[PDB]
Amino acid sequence: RFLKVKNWETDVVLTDTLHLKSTLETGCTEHICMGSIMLPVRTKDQLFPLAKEFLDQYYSSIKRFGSKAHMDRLEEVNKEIESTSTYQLKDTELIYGAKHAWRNASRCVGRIQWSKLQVFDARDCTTAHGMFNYICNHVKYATNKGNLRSAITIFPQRTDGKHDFRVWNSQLIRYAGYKQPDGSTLGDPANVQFTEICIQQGWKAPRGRFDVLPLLLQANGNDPELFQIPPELVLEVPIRHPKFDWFKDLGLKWYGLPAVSNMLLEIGGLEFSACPFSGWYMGTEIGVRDYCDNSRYNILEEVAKKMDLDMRKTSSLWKDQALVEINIAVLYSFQSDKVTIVDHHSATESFIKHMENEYRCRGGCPADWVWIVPPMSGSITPVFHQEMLNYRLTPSFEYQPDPWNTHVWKG
Amino acid sequence: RFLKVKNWETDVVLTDTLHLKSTLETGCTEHICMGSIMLPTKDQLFPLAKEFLDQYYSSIKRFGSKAHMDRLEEVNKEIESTSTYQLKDTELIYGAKHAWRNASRCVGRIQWSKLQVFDARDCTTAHGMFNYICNHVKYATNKGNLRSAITIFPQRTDGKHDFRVWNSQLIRYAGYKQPDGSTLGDPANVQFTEICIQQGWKAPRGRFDVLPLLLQANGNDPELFQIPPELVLEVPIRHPKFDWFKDLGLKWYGLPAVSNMLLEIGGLEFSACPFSGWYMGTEIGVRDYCDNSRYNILEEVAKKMDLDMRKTSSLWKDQALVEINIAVLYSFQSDKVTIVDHHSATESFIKHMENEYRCRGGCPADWVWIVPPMSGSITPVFHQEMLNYRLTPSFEYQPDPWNTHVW
Ligand code: HEM
Ligand code: HEM
Ligand SMILES: Nc1ccc2ccc(CCNCCc3cccc(F)c3)cc2n1
Ligand SMILES: Nc1ccc2ccc(CCNCCc3cccc(F)c3)cc2n1
Ligand SMILES: C[C@H](O)[C@H](O)[C@H]1CNc2nc(N)[nH]c(=O)c2N1
Ligand SMILES: C[C@H](O)[C@H](O)[C@H]1CNc2nc(N)[nH]c(=O)c2N1
Ligand SMILES: [Zn+2]
Repeated sequence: RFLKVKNWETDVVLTDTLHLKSTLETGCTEHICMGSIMLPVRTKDQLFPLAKEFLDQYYSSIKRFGSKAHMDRLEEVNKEIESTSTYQLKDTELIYGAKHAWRNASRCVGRIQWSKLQVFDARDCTTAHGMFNYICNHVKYATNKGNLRSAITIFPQRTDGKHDFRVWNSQLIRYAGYKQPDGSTLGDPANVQFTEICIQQGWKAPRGRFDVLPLLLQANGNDPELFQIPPELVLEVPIRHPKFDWFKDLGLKWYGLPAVSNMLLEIGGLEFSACPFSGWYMGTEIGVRDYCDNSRYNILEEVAKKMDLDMRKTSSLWKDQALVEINIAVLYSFQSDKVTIVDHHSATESFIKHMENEYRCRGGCPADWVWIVPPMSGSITPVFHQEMLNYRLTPSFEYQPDPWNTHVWKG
Repeated sequence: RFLKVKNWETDVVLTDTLHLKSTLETGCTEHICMGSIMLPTKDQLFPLAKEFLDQYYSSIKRFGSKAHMDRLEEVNKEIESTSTYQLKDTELIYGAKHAWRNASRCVGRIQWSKLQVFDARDCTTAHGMFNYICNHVKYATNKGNLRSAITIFPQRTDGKHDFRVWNSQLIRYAGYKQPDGSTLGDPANVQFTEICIQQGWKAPRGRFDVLPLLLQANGNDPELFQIPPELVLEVPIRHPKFDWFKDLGLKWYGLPAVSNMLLEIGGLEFSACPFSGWYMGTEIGVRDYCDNSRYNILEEVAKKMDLDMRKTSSLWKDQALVEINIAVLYSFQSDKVTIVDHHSATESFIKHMENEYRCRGGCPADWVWIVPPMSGSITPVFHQEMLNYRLTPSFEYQPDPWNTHVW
């Protein structure tokens, strides 16, 4: 069975067959759509089938399906699963793995870049100090002095679920949040809980509005350890505006490297619970969400006051005007300091080109419209008008529980 | 079984049970989500009729009363003989208000129970339908103080006798192709406009020409009618700060009145059921004005604002977009014509979801349609999880009458 999707601006219609290769469940049924819900030890039994499916896909992509090398690899992986209950990916399969997980990530608008992903193999790592070293290199290579390069570092895969590697941070670079006694928050409200776990673990907090958190790193199931990232490795950008001189006086900055460190990477049934990855920013992530979400830095009012808009009635659209101002400032500041960034018009146009290409070369592109459409100016980007089909392929990036809720403490 | 929805901005959590009363299907499967697809006999009629009367009687608190079982027998007999049945007035008003209540794509449902229902089931001809339509337009316009209403024509019987309004809205601007190659007026309505011209309409061929009504009674060829211009309230679009904005020569009409949907109540199909409320600002300023396939005026405005249009990253579109919408709101408010902004309408809708969760056990909502087409994340709906499901009575799409009719 085939499925068509229509772009309602261009009337271009595309035919999906890729959805047939999908297994994992979406969460919806014929009677209910869960398209807007934010969230979606494995046994030897369930493992060979998963490995086989992955190797069939790997060997197809390199035009060696059914080859002698294909059959021997399958034989060898099966022998390794029965003897040891798990197996080890070759380098090449890992690289292929990590690339396909990004390519398969239906909420990522940046997937046109999926095949340029520098993969660092940290599976020989055994200790939290080793993890810190691997993370510094990643950050140094990814940043590349403002000319960002996508990368991912992959720590040993899960074994019995009791020896897991985890990065306790949600991103490698993120600002502290502190709840004050009077109920206000200083710094970033999204990071208060984690900030508190750093303090308790012995971090001496500076207590400002923009303090880069320390790394909290768990090797082999052991209690996690604190490490400060060398500041010379943390590239940060002061935010100013090209026309409004008072903007600089709001004291805002952001860091340049967005580096998600809390997802789980699944490849051929193997689970990599520590797999930090990095790209570069679309401007709306910082300007709309980080700065203007009511539950984050929430600077809308302060900016509107300084612009002197009519804040007495919402129908003045003062909120909408202040928001476009902040986003202009964000992009202006990055471009001036020569730090890679993409605006939402350019990223969405890329994405539609990527999606057509994928329907042609691959037979489909899973895409999550709720996440792909940008959080400002949605209908003037071409993604608003594109029908999209969302389904789950592997390899994949998955959510996982916060480590502080599951970890057994040693003391 | 019972499902939770969380608001990520405020952490309010609501539990949904109403979905277990869903009848129709979504288009999704647990393998594929279809959230973003725009559109996905005597035997059948009795369960449908029964379902409907069951919730009607329970709503007025007489479920399983003499009166309940009485009506159930009665409609049961009428189906068995006539192979259809007629709704009582009160059931008809209940059905229509609930079709709005259940419209998961509608952000304006906090108003659902203030709907004026006009019963036109005694209508027989296109002139009759015209008369009902003007009464509806004048009542709902109310000289700028807008009132929700729906007018209900006779229900489908054999499908060769259908009542239909061929317009997609009762008030819509014409669209013409040109020698030039591109489009004067509204591109959305280029097709319908030629059916009118190929019908007899003399078009003024302007940018903002109110379309004639094309009305079909009992399956006959449809007939043109001009709406008295005195019943068409229109707003000149000016800006509270930019003097040159008035010289763009833009206007829009006060009354949004969708006329091409099908109302389904207790298995009965009402294929002509035009209804109207009032605008959210973004429908005109974001979609009608700035869609690439619509009036598409973003560059013309950006220009007049002397913004740097050299690269996408100056956010000149975003800048021009805001100014346009400020002007729509300003104009409607200055001319005393009811309008709602996206901040206000979404804050209401969150209040409505809350009400519905506690009084009904849920509220079907379609996030893709409820989040406004500008500034999504600074509105509270953006952060609200929503469950989408299909309840009846309902409004449904139906195919264009020109693809189906015979001359
Ligand atoms: C190269 C520049 C990139 C850009 C501009 C980009 C853009 C984005 C954006 C804007 C989002 C939504 C984020 C949000 O609203 O919170 C996203 C989601 C995501 N992207 Fe990317 N992306 C990039 C690179 C990458 C890389 C290198 C990977 C992994 C190798 C990745 C995997 C994902 C995943 C897994 C999600 C979904 C996250 C979730 O469900 O919470 N992306 N992408
Ligand atoms: C009173 C003021 C009202 C407001 C502000 C309002 C708001 C809206 C908006 C903004 C949309 C999406 C529009 C679009 O993007 O095309 C919509 C969809 C809809 N509303 Fe309303 N609404 C109102 C009254 C009504 C009434 C009176 C009814 C019927 C009694 C109704 C039924 C619907 C339906 C069926 C849809 C979805 C149509 C589709 O799937 O194409 N609404 N509403
Ligand atoms: N620019 C980029 C590049 C890669 C990315 C990869 C992943 C992400 C997503 C990280 N954000 C998670 C935020 C979240 C999600 C779900 C619930 C929450 F409370 C918070 C953003 C990215 N941005
Ligand atoms: N302000 C209001 C009030 C009631 C409304 C009732 C319905 C509507 C939207 C109806 N339009 C259908 C749009 C559509 C759908 C599918 C294909 C298309 F080309 C166009 C808008 C409303 N706006
Ligand atoms: C409730 C809702 O699904 C949730 O707020 C989503 C909406 N769309 C999103 N889209 C992106 N890119 N990022 C997000 O964090 C969200 N949040
Ligand atoms: C492809 C996508 O489903 C389509 O553009 C939808 C998106 N969301 C929408 N939301 C509203 N309110 N109105 C619309 O017409 C649309 N169009
Ligand atoms: Zn779905």
